[PDB]
Amino acid sequence: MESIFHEKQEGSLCAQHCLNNLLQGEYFSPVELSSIAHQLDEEERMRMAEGGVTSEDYRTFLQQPSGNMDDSGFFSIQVISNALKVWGLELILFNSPEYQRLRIDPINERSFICNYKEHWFTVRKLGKQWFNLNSLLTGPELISDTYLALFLAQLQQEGYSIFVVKGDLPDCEADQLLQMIR
Repeated sequence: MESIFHEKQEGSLCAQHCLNNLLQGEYFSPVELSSIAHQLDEEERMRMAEGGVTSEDYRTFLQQPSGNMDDSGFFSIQVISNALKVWGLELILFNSPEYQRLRIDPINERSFICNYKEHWFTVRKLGKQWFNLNSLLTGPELISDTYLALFLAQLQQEGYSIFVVKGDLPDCEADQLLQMIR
């Protein structure tokens, strides 16, 4: 419980708190989140350029806030999906036809965040256990191995879009020193 690096958010910057927690630490900032948000625009842009552009359609798409943030609060999941992808991570949905009932041990993962409509909740593994880190979370909220399977199940039954970050994360000392809990 000693070295839990949780970036305590005060404000609306949910992309910031979500990612600065998700990556096991502070790696992104508001403007930078808008910069990565822009990479969706240009990535989908190139994606369309790979096949699916008449002529004006290209511009008719670019005249859009494609991931581009204005309200620094209701960031859409794409910002965590891409921000990890640019770091060498993958992001799966936990409500996918298969992924929802394929039996992925949440406790086995390294990190996954959930989004209720527009609101983020960060779930990161530290040590042998997992911690909830929310926008207005006073910090780390403990979640036992089994209570994790409980957390996730409640999410899908409550209306949470959960997202399982897959890959190698920037491991912080928190994971090493979470062998001590309460």
